[PDB]
Amino acid sequence: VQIVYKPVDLSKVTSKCGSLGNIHHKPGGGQVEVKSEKLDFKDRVQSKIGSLDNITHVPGGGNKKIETHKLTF
Amino acid sequence: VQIVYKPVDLSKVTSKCGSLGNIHHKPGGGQVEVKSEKLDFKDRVQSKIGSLDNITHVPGGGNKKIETHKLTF
Amino acid sequence: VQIVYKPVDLSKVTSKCGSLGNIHHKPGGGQVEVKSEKLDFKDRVQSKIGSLDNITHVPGGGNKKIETHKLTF
Amino acid sequence: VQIVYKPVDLSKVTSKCGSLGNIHHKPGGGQVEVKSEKLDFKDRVQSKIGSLDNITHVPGGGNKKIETHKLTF
Amino acid sequence: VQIVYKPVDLSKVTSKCGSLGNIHHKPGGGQVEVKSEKLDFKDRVQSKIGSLDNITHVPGGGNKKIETHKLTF
Amino acid sequence: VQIVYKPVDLSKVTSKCGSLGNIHHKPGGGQVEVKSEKLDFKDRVQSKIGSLDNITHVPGGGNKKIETHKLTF
Amino acid sequence: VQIVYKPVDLSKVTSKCGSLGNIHHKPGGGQVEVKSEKLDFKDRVQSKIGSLDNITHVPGGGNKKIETHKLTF
Amino acid sequence: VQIVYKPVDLSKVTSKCGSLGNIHHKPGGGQVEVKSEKLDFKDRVQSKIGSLDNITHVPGGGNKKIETHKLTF
Amino acid sequence: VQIVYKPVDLSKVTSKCGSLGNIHHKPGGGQVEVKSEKLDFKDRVQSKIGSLDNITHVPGGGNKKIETHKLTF
Amino acid sequence: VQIVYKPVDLSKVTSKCGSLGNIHHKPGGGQVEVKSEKLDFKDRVQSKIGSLDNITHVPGGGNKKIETHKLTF
Repeated sequence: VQIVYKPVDLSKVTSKCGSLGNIHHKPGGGQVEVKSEKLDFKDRVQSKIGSLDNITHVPGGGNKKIETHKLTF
Repeated sequence: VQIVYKPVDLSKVTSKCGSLGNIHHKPGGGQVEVKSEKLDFKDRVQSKIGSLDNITHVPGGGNKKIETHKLTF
Repeated sequence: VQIVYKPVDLSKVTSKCGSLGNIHHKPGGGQVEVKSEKLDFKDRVQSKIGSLDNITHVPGGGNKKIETHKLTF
Repeated sequence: VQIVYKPVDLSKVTSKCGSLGNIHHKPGGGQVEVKSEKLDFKDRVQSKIGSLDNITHVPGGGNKKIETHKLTF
Repeated sequence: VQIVYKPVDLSKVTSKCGSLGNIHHKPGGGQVEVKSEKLDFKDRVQSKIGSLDNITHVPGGGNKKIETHKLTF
Repeated sequence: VQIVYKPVDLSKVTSKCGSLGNIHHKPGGGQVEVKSEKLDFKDRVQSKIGSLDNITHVPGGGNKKIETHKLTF
Repeated sequence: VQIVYKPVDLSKVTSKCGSLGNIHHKPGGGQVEVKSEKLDFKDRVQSKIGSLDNITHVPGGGNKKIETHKLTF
Repeated sequence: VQIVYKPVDLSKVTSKCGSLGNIHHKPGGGQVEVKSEKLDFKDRVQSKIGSLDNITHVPGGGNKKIETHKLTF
Repeated sequence: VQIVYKPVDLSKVTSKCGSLGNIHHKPGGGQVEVKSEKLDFKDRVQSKIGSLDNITHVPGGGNKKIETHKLTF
Repeated sequence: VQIVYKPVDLSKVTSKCGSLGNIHHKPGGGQVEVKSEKLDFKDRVQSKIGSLDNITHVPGGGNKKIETHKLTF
């Protein structure tokens, strides 16, 4: 049994931008309420209860490259 | 048995942009309410209960490349 | 048994844009309410209960490339 | 048994745009209500209950390319 | 059994940006309240209860590259 | 006397090709026989005498652009 | 006398190729025989006498751009 | 007399190639025989007499750009 | 007399290649026989007599840029 | 007389290559026989007589840039 794994990657993910500009994030404040009582969490539990998130994300390029290789035998 | 795996990738994902411009995110605030009582979560549970999300995402290119390779035997 | 896997990819996903311009996201605030009582979640459960999402997404190109390879034997 | 897999891809997915222009997303706020009681979810359940989504998505090209390869034996 | 794993990667993820510009994050303050009583958490539990997050994230390029290799036998 | 020589060239010479295939150059061998006595070559003489050439030229595009610009007085 | 020589060149000579394949150059061998007595070469004489050439030239693009710019008085 | 020589060159000569493959240069051997008596070479004489060449040239792009700029009085 | 020689060059000569493969240079051996009596070479004579060359040239890009700039009075 | 010689060069000669592979240079051996009596070489004579060369040249890019700048009176 001979297995040869030799992929070749010369790719690119790119961007160019002159300027981004004026970005205004100004939401009115809101109200979030949760009236639960019992929260018993177990065994791989990911939980967000009752939240207010104000997020401004402005990268000067937010390019992503995800690459996965796998050889099993 | 001879297996040769040699894919070749010279591709590109790209963008160019002169400017983005003036971006205004100004939603009226809202109200979110949850009146649940028992939240027993277990064994691979992903949960978001009761939330208000104000998100501005303005990348100067948000290009993505996802590549997966897999050889089993 | 001889298996040769050698695909070739010289492709591109691209965009060009002069400017994006003035983008106004200004929804009236709304109201979201959930009156449930028991939420027992288990074994690979993905759940969003009671939410208000205000999202502005304005990438200067949001091009995507997804590529999957698989050889089994 | 000889198997040769060598597809060739020199394709492109592209766009050009002078400007996008003025985009106004201004829906009146609405009301969403759910009066359920028992939500027992299990074993690969994807669920969205009671939501209000205000989404503005304006990419400067949102071109996509999806490519899948598969060789079984 | 001979296994040769020699992938080659000469790729790049990059961005260029003239300036980002004036970014204004000025949300109205909101209110978040949780009225739960029992939070017994165990065995791999990730939890955020009752929060207000004001985040401004403005990298001068926030490009990411994630690469995974795996050979099993 | 005002001349102003300003030609503008924004041209392209291009090609795309999936595959160049199988090229087999297998001519039978031949014979070249040349008899002479006196070779008197003077003043910018260029010559090839008695020769045998087997040439395989297989470029992945052999595009050419040739230009001459001449201005005199 | 004002001349102003300012040609502008923004041209491209390009190619793309997936694969250059299988090139087989296998000519039979031949014979070259040259008989002479006197070779009198003077003043910029260039010559090739009695020769055998087997040439394989297989570039991954052999694109050329040649230009001449000449101004005289 | 004002000349002003200012040509502008923003050109590109480029290529992309996935793979250059399998190149087999296997000519049969040959014979070159040259007979002469007197070789009298004078004043810028360039010559090649009696030769056998086997050349394999396989560049990963053999792109060339050649230019000449000449101004005289 | 004012000359002003200011050519501007922002050009590129480039290439990309995944793999240069398998190059086999295996010519049969040959024979070169040269007979002469008198070789009288004078004044800038360049010569090659009686030779056999086997050359394999396989660069990972053999791109060239050649330029000449000449100004005279 | 004012000359002002100021050419500007911002050019690039470049290459990228994943792999240069397997290069096999295995020519059969040959023979070179040269007979002469008198070699009279004078005044800038350059010569190669009776030679056999086996050359393998495999650079990871063999890019060249050559330029000449000459100004005279």
